[PDB]
Amino acid sequence: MRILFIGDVVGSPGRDMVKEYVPKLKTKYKPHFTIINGENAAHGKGLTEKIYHSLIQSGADAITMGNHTWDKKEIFDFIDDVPNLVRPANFPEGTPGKGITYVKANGKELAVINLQGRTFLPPLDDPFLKADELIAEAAKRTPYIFIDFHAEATSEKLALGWYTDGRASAVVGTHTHVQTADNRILPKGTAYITDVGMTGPYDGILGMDRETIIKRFKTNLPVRFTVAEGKTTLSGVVIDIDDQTKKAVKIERILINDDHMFFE
Amino acid sequence: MRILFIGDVVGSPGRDMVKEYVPKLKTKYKPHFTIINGENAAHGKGLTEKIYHSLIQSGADAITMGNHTWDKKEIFDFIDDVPNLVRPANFPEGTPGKGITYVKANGKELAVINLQGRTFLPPLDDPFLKADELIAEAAKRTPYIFIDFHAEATSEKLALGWYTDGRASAVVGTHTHVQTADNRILPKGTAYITDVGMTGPYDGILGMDRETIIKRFKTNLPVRFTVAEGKTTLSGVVIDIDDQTKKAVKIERILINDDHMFFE
Amino acid sequence: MRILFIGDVVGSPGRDMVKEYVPKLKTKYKPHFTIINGENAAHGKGLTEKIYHSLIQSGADAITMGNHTWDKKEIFDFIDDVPNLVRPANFPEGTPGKGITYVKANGKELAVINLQGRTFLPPLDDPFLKADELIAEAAKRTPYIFIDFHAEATSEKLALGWYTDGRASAVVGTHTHVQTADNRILPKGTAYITDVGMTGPYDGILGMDRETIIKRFKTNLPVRFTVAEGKTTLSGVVIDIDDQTKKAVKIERILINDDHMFFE
Amino acid sequence: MRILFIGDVVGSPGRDMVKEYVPKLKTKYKPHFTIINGENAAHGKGLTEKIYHSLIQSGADAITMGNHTWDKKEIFDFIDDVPNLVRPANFPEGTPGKGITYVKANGKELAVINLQGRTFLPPLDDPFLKADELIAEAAKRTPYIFIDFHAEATSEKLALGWYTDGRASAVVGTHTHVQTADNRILPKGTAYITDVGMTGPYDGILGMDRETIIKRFKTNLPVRFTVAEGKTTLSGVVIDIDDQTKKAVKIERILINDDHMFFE
Ligand SMILES: [Fe+2]
Ligand SMILES: [Fe+2]
Ligand SMILES: [Fe+2]
Ligand SMILES: [Fe+2]
Ligand SMILES: [Fe+2]
Ligand SMILES: [Fe+2]
Ligand SMILES: [Fe+2]
Ligand SMILES: [Fe+2]
Repeated sequence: MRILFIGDVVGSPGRDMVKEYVPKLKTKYKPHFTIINGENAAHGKGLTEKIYHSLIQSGADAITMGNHTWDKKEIFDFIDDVPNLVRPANFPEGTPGKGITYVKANGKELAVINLQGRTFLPPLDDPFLKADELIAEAAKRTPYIFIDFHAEATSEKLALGWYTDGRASAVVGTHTHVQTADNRILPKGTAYITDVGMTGPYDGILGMDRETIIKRFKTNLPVRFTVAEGKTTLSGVVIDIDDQTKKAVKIERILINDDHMFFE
Repeated sequence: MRILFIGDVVGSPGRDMVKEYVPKLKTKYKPHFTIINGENAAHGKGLTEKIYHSLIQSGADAITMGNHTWDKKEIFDFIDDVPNLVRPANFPEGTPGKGITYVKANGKELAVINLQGRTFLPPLDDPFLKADELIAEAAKRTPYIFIDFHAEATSEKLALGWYTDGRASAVVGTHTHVQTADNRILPKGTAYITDVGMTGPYDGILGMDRETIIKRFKTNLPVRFTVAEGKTTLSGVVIDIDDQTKKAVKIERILINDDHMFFE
Repeated sequence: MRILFIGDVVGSPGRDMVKEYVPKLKTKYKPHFTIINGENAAHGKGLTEKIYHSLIQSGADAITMGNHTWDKKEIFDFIDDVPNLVRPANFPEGTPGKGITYVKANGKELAVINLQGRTFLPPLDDPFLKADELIAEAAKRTPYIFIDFHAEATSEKLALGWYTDGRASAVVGTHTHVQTADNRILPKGTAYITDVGMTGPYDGILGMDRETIIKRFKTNLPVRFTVAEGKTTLSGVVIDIDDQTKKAVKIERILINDDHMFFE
Repeated sequence: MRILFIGDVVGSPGRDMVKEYVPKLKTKYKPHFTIINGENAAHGKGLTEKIYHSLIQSGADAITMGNHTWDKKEIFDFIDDVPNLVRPANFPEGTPGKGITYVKANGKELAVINLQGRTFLPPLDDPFLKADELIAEAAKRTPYIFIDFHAEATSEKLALGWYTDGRASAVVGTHTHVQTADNRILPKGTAYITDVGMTGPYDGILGMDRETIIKRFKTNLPVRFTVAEGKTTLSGVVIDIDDQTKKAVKIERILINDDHMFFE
C-alpha cells in the first residue's frame, strides 16, 4: 500500500500548487491513498466548503487539519456534512467533526488519524493516550494506520513516533512549515518524519508576507495578517507499506520548487 | 572559501561521533573553516574546559553555543582563557564571554557570530538588531560572515535568514536537534538552513533516553535527566562561498548514521 | 461550619510561621476544618514526610499541594500511606496519591479537592471537566465541598470559580504567592478568592532571595535556588458555610506580618 | 503629594464607572495627581481619541497603557499629538508615542513612567534596565516618580518593585485585572502593590462575558470577544508621598462594588 501525503496547504498559492502538482504526483507514484493537510487553505487559516471540494477534486482522498481548523466559522456549517475531513482527535469530547476517518480507495482501507501537540500550543487532551485509543480502534478494521501529528516541538513529535512504533504504520509531523530530513523507518516498522513541510509561497516566512513578519519581530507591534505571493513550493512524502508484513518499507520526501525541479 | 559546520553535540556519544567523523569530513571536503555547536557537549548541557579543547583537537576552529551555555558553572572559570568560544551575542551587556570571533584561513578571515532566538525561549536582547550591529562591525573587517542562530521557532529562523540576506554570508539554525531539508541560497546570495540538526544519540529523543522522555509526556511527572546510549548520528552542512562575488554558491547537508552511511 | 485555609507554605520560615500562628488562629476562629497548602514547604519545593506530620501537628486537618508536589522524591514513598494529603486531581490516571479527600472532624464532613491550572503551566488533564467529575463524586456523600485551585492565570481561576458556583461550597486560588483582595461570595453561594497568598518570607520575591531573582531577570543567567531570610508573613482565609442553606455567608482574608499585626 | 491611580478601564462599563466615581474620589481624597490606565477602554482593548479626551474630562491628569495600546489603529494618528498619554517605555526605539510624561500640579511635578513585563508576554526590551534609564532621567527633574508596570507574573512585578525601592516613589502593577492585597511601603520608602485591579464589569471574567470565557476553557474553540454586562466595579489606589523626605508614607486600596460600597 502506497500513501502520498501533502503538507500544510497555505492560501491560494498553495491551492494552485496542489491543483497543478498533485495530479502529476499521482500519475508518477500511483498512490492508493492521497492525504492533504488543509489547515491553512482558506486565505492562510481554516477551510471553506468550496476549498474542501476543490482539494478533493485535485486528487485528495482525505483532508487533515490542525490548530487553525476553526478559524473560519463557516467550517461549522459543513464539517459534519462531508465524508473525508479529519481534525485533531484530541480536541475535547463534543467537538464537531471527527479525529479519525477510514479512507476506502483503490480496493483498500487506510485509517487516517489527526492529532495536535500540546507543547507551545493550547492544552488539548493528551495526544499520547488519544493515539492509543484510536490505534486500537483502527486495528480492529485495518492494519494500515496513518497519523498526521500537528505539533510544534520536535521532542513531542519524535516521542509520539517512537511511542507508536509497530502500532501505527506511519507517523508524519506537520505544523512548522519546514520539511525535515529525518525521514526513516523506525525499528518496529513505522515510517516517520518530524515535519513534512508546507505547500504554498516559497519566499515568504512560512507562507506569510516577509515584510510583515520581519516588522513584527523587530517592533513587537501588531501587523496585518498577509499571505505571501510569488514563488511557490510543494512538500510531501510517499510512504510504502508492505502488504504482507504490514511494516513500512520506504518513506521518500517530495519537494517541488525552484531549487528542486519536478521530473516526469 | 568552504565552511564545515557541525550541529549540536550531545554528550559523550556526540563527542565520540565528532572525534571519529570530523577528521574524516575534513579529509573529504577540505574545508577552510570548521565550526561546531557544542552547547550540549558536557553530558547533555553546557561545556567544560577539557571538552572545549577536545572539540578543537577533533578539528574545530570555533565552537558556537546556545541556551545551555551556562548550565555547567565551570564555564565561568575558563571562558576568558579560551580563544574561539562564542556564546549567543544577545545575552545582556555584561555577560561573560563574547558573541563574535574571527578565524583566518588561506588569507581570509571568517567572522563567526552566535545569536539566540526568543520565541519559546528566554527574553534576551533582540537578535535582529544585534545581528545588524554585529554584521556592520564584522563587515568593516571582512565580507565573510557566518551566523549560527540558536532558536526554536521556524518563523524566527527564516525571518533572520531573509532579514540578513546579502549581508551575512550564511545563516544556519540550531537548537531543535532535527535537520531540515530546506537548505538553499537566498536571492541576495546568503546560504541558509533552518536547522542543521544534532550530533549524538540517533535513537533517543533529541539525544535523550526515550523511556524518560515518553514517560514525561504521558505522566506530566518529573524525570531524571538522562542522555541516551546506543546508535549515533552526526548532522552538519558544507557551505561554499565564492570569494570573488562574496555570494554563497552551495550548501550541502551532511548526515551520518545507520540510514546514511559515510563514504570517504 | 467554618473553614480555615492557609496559603502556600514556603520553606522553613513558612513552617515556623505555621507552627506559631496556626494554633493561635484555631483558638481565635475555632474552625471546624483547617487546610494548609504545603507545596513549597520543604526548602521551597515539595513536601517531606517529616514536614507533612509537622503541618498536621500544627493544626492542619488536610494538606493540599501544587505544581511542586513531586520535587522531593520521598513523597512517592508516603503519599499513598498518609491520610488527608491531596495533590492536583488532574494529573493523569495512574499518578500516585489522591486528588480528593474526605475530612471528618470537629463533628462534620468536608470534601477537599485539589486542582491545577494549565495556563502558563504544564498540560495536565482539563481541570474544568475534572472539577465536574470530583464534585459529582463528592456530592454522592456530602454537600460540603472545598476546592484549592493551584493556577497562574487570573482568567482561569475566576472561570473555575464562576463555573462551580452553587456546586462547590468554596473555591480558593493558590500558586502566585500574592494574596488578592477580591474575596466575595458568588451569586449561587460559593465563597471565592483568586489567590490566598503565601506563608513564608515577607521580604523575598515570592519567598525567594531577592538578589537571586533580580539577577535572573536582569542577566538571563542561572541563579542559585535560595529561600529568603528575614521578616515573615502568613496568608489565609476564614470561610463560613451555613449548615442549613449550604451557602457560604462570609469569607474573610487573613494577613499576618509587620504591616498587619496579629491580635489574639 | 497625593496620587490617585485607577486600574485598567475595561470597555463602556469601565468608562461609566470612571465618569461617576473618579470625580467623587477626587472630592474625597483631593489628589494632586490622577492617573488612569486606559488600555482596555475602547470596547475592551485599545484607546480611541474620543475616549482619551473623555478620560481626561472625567478627572485624569495622565493616562497609562499596556499590551493593547495598538489595538485601535487610530492611536497612530493622535498618540504623538496629545498631552500626558504614555505607553510602555520598553517597546523598541522608534515606537510611536512616549514611555514617560511629566505632569505638573501646584509647585510639584510628577514623572509618570509606563513599563511592560516580559514573562508570559511579548519579548520587548528589558524593563529593568529601561526603569534604570528613565528613573535616572526623571530624578534630574523631579523627586516624585511613579511607575505603572503592566505585567503578568507576580515574580516580575515584585522584582521590579524591590529593584527600584528608594528610587521610584511608587510602583504599581496592572494587567491581571484582579486587585492584590499586598499594598505596602517597601523598606527604602517606595509605595508598592502587585496589581491595582480593573474598572469595569464585576461579574464577568476580567471584564469579559463569563459564558464565552468558560466555553473557551472547556472547548479550546474560538469564542467571540464580548465585554460582560451586569454590575460594575472600580479598583484604584491612593498614595501619599512625604514632601520633605520624598518617601511614600501611605498606600490605600480603593474598591467600589456591591461588596464594597462607596462612602461620600
Ligand atoms: Fe500550518
Ligand atoms: Fe499549524
Ligand atoms: Fe542543543
Ligand atoms: Fe538549545
Ligand atoms: Fe507555591
Ligand atoms: Fe505553585
Ligand atoms: Fe487590561
Ligand atoms: Fe494588559
